[PDB]
Amino acid sequence: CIEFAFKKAGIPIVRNFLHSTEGVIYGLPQRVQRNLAINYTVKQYKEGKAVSAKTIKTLQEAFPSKGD
Amino acid sequence: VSAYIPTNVISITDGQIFLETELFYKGIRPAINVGLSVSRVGSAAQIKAMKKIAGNLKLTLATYRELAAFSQFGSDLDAKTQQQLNTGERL
Amino acid sequence: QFLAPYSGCAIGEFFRDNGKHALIIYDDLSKQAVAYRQMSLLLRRPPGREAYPGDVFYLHSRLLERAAKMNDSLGGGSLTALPVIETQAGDVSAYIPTNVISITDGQIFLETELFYKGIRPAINVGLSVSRVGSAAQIKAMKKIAGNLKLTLATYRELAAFSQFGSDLDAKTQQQLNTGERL
Amino acid sequence: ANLKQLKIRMKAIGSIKKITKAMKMVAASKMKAETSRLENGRNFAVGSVQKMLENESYVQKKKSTTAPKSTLLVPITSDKGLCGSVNSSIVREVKRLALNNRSAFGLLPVGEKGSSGLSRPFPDLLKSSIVNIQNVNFPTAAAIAHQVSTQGAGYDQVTLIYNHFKNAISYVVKHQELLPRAQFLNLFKYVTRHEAVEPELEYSKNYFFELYMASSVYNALLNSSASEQASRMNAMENASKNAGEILSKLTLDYNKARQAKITMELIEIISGASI
Amino acid sequence: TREEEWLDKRTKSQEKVYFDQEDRKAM
Amino acid sequence: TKKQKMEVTLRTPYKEYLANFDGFSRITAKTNEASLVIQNKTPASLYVLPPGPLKIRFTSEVKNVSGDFLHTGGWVIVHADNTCEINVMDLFDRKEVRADQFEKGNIQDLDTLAGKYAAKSRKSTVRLFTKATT
Amino acid sequence: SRMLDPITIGEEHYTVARGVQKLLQDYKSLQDIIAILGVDDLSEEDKLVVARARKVQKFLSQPFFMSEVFSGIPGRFVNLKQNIASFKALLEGAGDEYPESCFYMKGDLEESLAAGRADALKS
Repeated sequence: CIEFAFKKAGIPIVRNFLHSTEGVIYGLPQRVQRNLAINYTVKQYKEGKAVSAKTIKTLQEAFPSKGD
Repeated sequence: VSAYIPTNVISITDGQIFLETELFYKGIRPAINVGLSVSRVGSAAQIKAMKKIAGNLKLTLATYRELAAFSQFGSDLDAKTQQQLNTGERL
Repeated sequence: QFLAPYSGCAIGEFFRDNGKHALIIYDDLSKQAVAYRQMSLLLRRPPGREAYPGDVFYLHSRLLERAAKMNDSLGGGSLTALPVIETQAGDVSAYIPTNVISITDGQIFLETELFYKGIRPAINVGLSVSRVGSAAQIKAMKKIAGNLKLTLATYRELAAFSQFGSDLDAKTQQQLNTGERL
Repeated sequence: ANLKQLKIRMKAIGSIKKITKAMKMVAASKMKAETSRLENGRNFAVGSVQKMLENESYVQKKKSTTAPKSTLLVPITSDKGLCGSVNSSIVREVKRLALNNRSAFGLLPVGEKGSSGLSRPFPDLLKSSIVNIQNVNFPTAAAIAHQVSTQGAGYDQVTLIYNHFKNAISYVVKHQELLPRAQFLNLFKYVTRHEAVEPELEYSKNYFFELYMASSVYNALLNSSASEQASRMNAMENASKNAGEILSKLTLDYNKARQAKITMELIEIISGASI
Repeated sequence: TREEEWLDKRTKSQEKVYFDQEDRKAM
Repeated sequence: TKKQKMEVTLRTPYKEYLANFDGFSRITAKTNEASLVIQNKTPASLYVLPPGPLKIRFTSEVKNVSGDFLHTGGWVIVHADNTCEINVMDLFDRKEVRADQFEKGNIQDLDTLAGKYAAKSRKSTVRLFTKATT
Repeated sequence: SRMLDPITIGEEHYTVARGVQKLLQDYKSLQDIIAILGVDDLSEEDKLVVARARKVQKFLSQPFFMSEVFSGIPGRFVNLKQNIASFKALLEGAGDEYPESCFYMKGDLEESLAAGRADALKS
């Protein structure tokens, strides 16, 4: 379900599509596989305070959720 | 220093103190270029309390001169490099 | 040291005059001019550029000019010359190099950087040139030699972007790879 | 004048011009891909939520029309240096709009140069930024839209500063204005002309908000990324040009010094031979 | 007017910083 | 005010398939609740399509497109000016499905309140895709 | 000049002197790269040095009474107190907001501000 996934859990629509394709990413052609990729970095900006790398993109990494 | 007379004197004397006009106007007075200055006697003349501290002093200054360029590069600075960069500035 | 090149050159003329083919190699030819310069300066002759006499050019001309290809009438013999010159800082703008280059047909310029990179023989095809060209090569080499020269010529132009192989578009990195084979 | 030193400095400029000329080639190669990606992803669902919302007549009647007192700025800049003057322009414009009035902008930067350049002028204002983007794609741009959504609840408006890739050699700074989630949901719940029953309004309101935010973010990144390679290529062209001019000038001085060297040494030899 | 020194310092500087972090990982 | 017979726009963040098309005669998709059909004169409405199939009829055959696609998820909007726009995360043809390649390392999941729905959707697509091939 | 030393002249004059020398000296160490490429890619702290160095360089010029026929503008006589005060305020960042053109051929720092302020008023 797409509706209750967002109601009972803070799962955005995009994250839902990602988890949906997560099981078929290998089935889809490599053209789509390269598209389904999120890799960047987030820093709390002092001279050198924090450096966080966002690469999972499915769990509570890029699209946090209440359930996690 | 590639001229005839300076080259000869350098080969005759033991050590030489290089003075830089750039360092002089940048506030570094005495404007001494430690990178080129050298002495044959070395630590053999310094006192015990000096040799111990003089050794580490040269190494610290050596690293600082290298990171001088990265300061222009900027856009990031590691924790240790920030310390070595600052530490050398104190010296 | 000043007479040895002429002495050996006379030995080669024997084969040239008799119709035979000979090869003479003058090693450290530049030292010859120094030897002649020594005799000139010690004799208090008027020194010229780099203390060399005014006829320093003529010294090498009369020597190399005796190595030639005699016609079939005299016998058809030949005498090939291969004088050697040592450049201090790879600058051919010095006095002696300009003289020998202006007298000789072509010059094979050897680089020290190429030797360090492992290009043995360290022959710089960029500066190396032959006036005779394909006329000397055999009929088999002329054809493949022409195409080979063009491929290397284009590679040296693109060599400036060798480090950027994957970044550049296609049809150019392939040419770089091909040149590496040659 | 110490020919050995001049010939060394000429060698340095030659290498700079070489590497500078090479980066220009790569700048054009990458610009080609960005242009191909931009033309394929551009105008993707842009203005869709804006169009239908405008088509919603009943919404406009009840639309809460007020001026946002506090907004959130998310400037977009490149992370790699030596990309051109596009980064300087973006950090310059946000600096002007920000230095004027302080404490009214969150200023969440994007890009190493954008965040680094604004760290010293605006301390304690910018707290986090995004950098080291591996690739530009909608899934990633959505994650960026989410981060801004979390930090946008405190501000009454959100806007993005980025370069607009209008031409291969012309990149103009363009800024979009996006309302936060809170204002969007309250405005969207009044939607009545376009039926939403397949997903219920409580869900459709939040989902279409992402589309409204990610579309603008995803579009801006492409324009900025394309302007980067475009501005970088031009920078290397101008840099390589200046490198060649200076190298040629020193060549003349090198020849002049060469003649003086021969003259100096030649006079010495004649002076000794005279006596 | 010394650009060779500028390139030389930039080389040693960035290399030292780059390999300084690599040293941490290696240790 | 009003628009022409109709115009459909199928766009993908990585490619545009139909900037504007009129030759099509009908469109059918599967929403969360049930399947719908969007054609000419369809009233204004919003829809959100899960990763299901999207079939569209063409009066004249269009090159490089088969008319039968499986999308990974998208938004659908039918404006007031008799215009519908389809925007999906990604699109591909059934012929490139490459079935039997599912569950290749991403079977593991986390036991949380959100992970429960996360797997719920992933399982739904597997059951859907298997039928989509038929 | 041998006269330049902290003990002979006021310590303030010595500090202002080294401030200008250090500013221009640091700027001189960057003119090389500034020629190859513009200052846009230059670091912020370094751009400030370059920017402020230009202002001081332009302010150094002044018209002479004897050279009034050459340039066509009246000469200027700068007192010692005005000289030290003029550069002191400029190094602190007083006239950095104004364009470098208003400091061209000016006697005192206050004169340049009047021209620089007028240039901001017209636009």
